[PDB]
Amino acid sequence: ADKELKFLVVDDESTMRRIVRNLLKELGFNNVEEAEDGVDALNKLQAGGYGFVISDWMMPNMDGLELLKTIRADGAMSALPVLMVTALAKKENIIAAAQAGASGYVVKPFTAATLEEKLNKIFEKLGM
Ligand code: BEF
Ligand SMILES: [Mn+2]
Repeated sequence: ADKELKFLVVDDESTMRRIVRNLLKELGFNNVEEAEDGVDALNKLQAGGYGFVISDWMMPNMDGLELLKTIRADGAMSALPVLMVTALAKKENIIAAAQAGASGYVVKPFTAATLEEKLNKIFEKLGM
């Protein structure tokens, strides 16, 4: 994918945002911004330019499922890639996110290889 693709990395824990940003950097993606919850995320998204969202689920203010649903329903960003990265591992969590339009889903804790694999699966699905 285009190494200038702009990522938004959303999680309420700075440690996990830092993991994901550093992993993206290794993969060659440096156009990366962070958000602390779904509301913060939507403010950045409204500012424009983003081409990929990686998001946690459990967050205050607006959780990641609500964030995914909002993005998918919004005519300006309905096809935005959204990779869910969450500790939630139950099949019913995975179903809810998948049905809501998740582009992919990674369970925490995850390896560097898993993130790269699941990112590439999305790129290839979307022809990026
Ligand atoms: F808080 Be996340 F869903 F890991
Ligand atoms: Mn969280």
